[PDB]
Amino acid sequence: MTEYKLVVVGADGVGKSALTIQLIQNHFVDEYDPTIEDSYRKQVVIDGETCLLDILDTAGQDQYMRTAEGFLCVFAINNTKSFEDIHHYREQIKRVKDSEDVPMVLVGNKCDLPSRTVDTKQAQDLARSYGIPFIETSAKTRQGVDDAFYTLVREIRKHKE
Amino acid sequence: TEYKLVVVGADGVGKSALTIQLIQNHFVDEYDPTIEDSYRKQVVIDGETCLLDILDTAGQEEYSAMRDQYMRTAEGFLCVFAINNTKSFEDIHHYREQIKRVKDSEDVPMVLVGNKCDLPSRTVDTKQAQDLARSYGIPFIETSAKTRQGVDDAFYTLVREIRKHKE
Ligand SMILES: Nc1nc2c(ncn2[C@@H]2O[C@H](COP(=O)(O)OP(=O)(O)O)[C@@H](O)[C@H]2O)c(=O)[nH]1
Ligand SMILES: Nc1nc2c(ncn2[C@@H]2O[C@H](COP(=O)(O)OP(=O)(O)O)[C@@H](O)[C@H]2O)c(=O)[nH]1
Ligand SMILES: [Cl-]
Ligand SMILES: [Cl-]
Ligand SMILES: [Mg+2]
Ligand SMILES: [Mg+2]
Ligand code: NA
Repeated sequence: MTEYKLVVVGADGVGKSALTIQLIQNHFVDEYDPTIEDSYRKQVVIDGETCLLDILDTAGQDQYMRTAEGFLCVFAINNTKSFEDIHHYREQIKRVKDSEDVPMVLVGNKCDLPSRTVDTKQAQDLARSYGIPFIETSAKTRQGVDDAFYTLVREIRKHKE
Repeated sequence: TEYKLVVVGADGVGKSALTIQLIQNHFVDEYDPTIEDSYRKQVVIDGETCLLDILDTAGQEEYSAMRDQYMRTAEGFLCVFAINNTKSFEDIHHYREQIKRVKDSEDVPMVLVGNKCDLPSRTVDTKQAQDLARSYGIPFIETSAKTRQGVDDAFYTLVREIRKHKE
């Protein structure tokens, strides 16, 4: 069965662990140790194809990063600094993958929050700069959560051929 | 405000890991199964600074200067099973019944905890526990001592049940 190796990267506190646990256990985790980096597997159905998602939830202190096929690059919309940090993440990815075409999705998490400091336009301009999709999500409400992971899986499928 | 909390449950469910996690904010891999002790922590709950005193049970077959006077002063109980341990779950009724008797009451502030929710080998599903917890009319919270998931939720919910019971 087709196993996808997905990595979630981003500044700490943007919701990398909440996003993953949401997809895995379908619950919003209020508290999750920021230091715990781990892999989680889930069988999903994406476009009528069943597959196994292997997700590395990074805590950012390399079997996975060498075999990884797709990246979620996560900022929080209430956290300008995390957004500023995105370029750092993009650059590390292009290196660990020695390529300029790595399947990648820009994720703006915490979209249930009213205190936005990063607008959709800013992030679409970044995502267009990279030529990747932008998806707005909330780990707490499930907004765009499947869309983010499934859009990455769809990017991988294009890249495989 | 001091809250006197007791953690009860079968051997191996993570009573000591849960407590140490709340107290010292780290996951203890090994803790002597036989050590029953009280741990104090100043926390802020709902804007209220409060001293949480926690009696971590080990089913002491010896003397415990605390449980002797703890069970007489105790205000709130965590009833802990592990989700990968059907037997520990089956044991919950035993614990609930023993509590009502040591406290000679039908209204003891109490929370049902399903620990080691980080494990994929679950033998007790959310519904079974919510049905047990509803039978007792208490909250169910799923936790992992290892990831901190729901740990503050469990303890803070118990403190909130106590506050309701006090008035
Ligand atoms: N309101 C809200 N809080 C979120 C969201 N995602 C994560 N959080 C919270 O933000 C905090 C940090 O998230 P966490 O997943 O631990 O961050 P990480 O370092 O990227 O793994 C926690 O208190 C989460 O519950 C979200 O979409 N909405
Ligand atoms: N995976 C997992 N293991 C846990 C968790 N809590 C405790 N453990 C382990 O389970 C065992 C029993 O935990 P302990 O706190 O000593 O249990 P007690 O006998 O109820 O006091 C130890 O190996 C702990 O490391 C948890 O949340 N997740
Ligand atoms: Cl690097
Ligand atoms: Cl496209
Ligand atoms: Mg995390
Ligand atoms: Mg113990
Ligand atoms: Na077991």
